[PDB]
Amino acid sequence: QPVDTIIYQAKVFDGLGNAPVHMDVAIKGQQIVALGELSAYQATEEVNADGLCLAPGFIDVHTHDDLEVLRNPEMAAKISQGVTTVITGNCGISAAPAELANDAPDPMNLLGEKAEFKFAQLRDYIDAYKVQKANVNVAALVGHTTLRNNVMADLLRPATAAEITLMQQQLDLALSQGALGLSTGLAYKNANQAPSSEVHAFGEVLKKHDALYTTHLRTEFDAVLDAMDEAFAMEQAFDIKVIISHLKCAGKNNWGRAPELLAKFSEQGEHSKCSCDAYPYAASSSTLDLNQVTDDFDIFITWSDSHPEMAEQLLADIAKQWGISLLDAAKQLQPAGAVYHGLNEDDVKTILAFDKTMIGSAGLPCDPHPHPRLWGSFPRVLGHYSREQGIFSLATAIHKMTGLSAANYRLANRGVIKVGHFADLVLFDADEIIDNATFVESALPASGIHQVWTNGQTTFKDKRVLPAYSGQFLTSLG
Ligand SMILES: CC(=O)N[C@@H](C(=O)O)[C@@H](O)[C@H](O)[C@H](O)CO
Ligand SMILES: [Zn+2]
Repeated sequence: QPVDTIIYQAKVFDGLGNAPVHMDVAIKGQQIVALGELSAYQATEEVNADGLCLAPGFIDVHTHDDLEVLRNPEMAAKISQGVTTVITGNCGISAAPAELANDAPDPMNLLGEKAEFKFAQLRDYIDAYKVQKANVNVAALVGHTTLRNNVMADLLRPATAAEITLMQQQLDLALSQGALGLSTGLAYKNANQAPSSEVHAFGEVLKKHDALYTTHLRTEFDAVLDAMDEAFAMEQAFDIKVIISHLKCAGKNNWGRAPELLAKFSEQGEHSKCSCDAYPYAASSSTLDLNQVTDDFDIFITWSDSHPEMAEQLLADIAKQWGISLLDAAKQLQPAGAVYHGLNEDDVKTILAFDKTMIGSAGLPCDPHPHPRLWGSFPRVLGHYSREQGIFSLATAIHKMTGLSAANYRLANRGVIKVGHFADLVLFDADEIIDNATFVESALPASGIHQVWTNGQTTFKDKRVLPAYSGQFLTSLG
């Protein structure tokens, strides 16, 4: 009869894009137990949300937090943005199922150091998660590149049919053990020689488990539209849910092509369930890639193992100091991290406004000077693009990081403020919410978020990240 907590008089967004409704929200244990008029109800704790907004906890659909959640269960970078659930294992790289013969192949170093990959089966990863749990829920995809590395010593080639068969079985086992689906990162060196038929070889296993396919496209530059055909073909052949990761048209050649990306979804054929996600910035981030070096836009070096004295500098400035070309400078800087200001802001706005588009940070948790998307993505959508820019309403912005995302990833009883769903919740000031992380100060926490609950326990409150550790591993339904 009594409940743990009642949030009073918040402006409540249900997560479905519907208009907010002023009402009260009752939490008991892990669940939203009552909605609406709750002065009758008996609550241990009472939260005065007057002048504030309540929304479902934010679902970061594009993370590389596979190992971060284990090293850093508090997950301040995500929790301080209001993120209550992370989707791990993106762009073909995951922490499990993985056995490392030698070093971790590029770009698996984005996840952690070689010694951290102790999860040969997915269940070992889940068990590792369950030791402490974390402030966020975890739903895990399996990385295609990671699977290739399990069965290939030389990755600069297609897998053999027999290697494909091994990987199928590894994926199938991972899917049975809880994984949500498969991800690829076909633009990366160690996956790029994987033909489309190799990716196709996973479709029957995915369909069997009613699992997801997500893809960092084979290219995001001139031939991005050809690369999207590959993703759609997965959906056409197998009728599975497909999500194109951090949708963009990168490169000076391609600025203004966002309408073409949108119209490309008209070529899906029979089905039309393909989705996508983006981060709210006109700059990408990854390791320094010689193929992306250009003087067409700013490229900012975030770290260099060869030349750490040149970290946090523009490639053009490093090149000038060094008396050599940008490409030659980049070569001497490798291995290195970079922020590539390769995208056009109007393209970003259009891709963000696209109703298929979920918000994902693509935060890189191992970068010593991260792209600020690691710390600002979700409040930037809410404060910058919604409130300030007016690209979309607050209900729309919230929908694209809660209900749309729970639906597309089939996260049961999450992403929506509804009775009987889990109490992942964020309490924030619609007028104050904003990202503070800049390209210079990229770990500055966002403003305007007052309180976060993961599964009914408070993981953030009044600028403090709290180690409730109430997240769960969200195992796939099958
Ligand atoms: C880890 C990761 O996948 N990062 C991508 C991103 O930040 O969007 C990046 O690799 C981009 O694909 C390229 O820089 C071209 O834009
Ligand atoms: Zn990617």
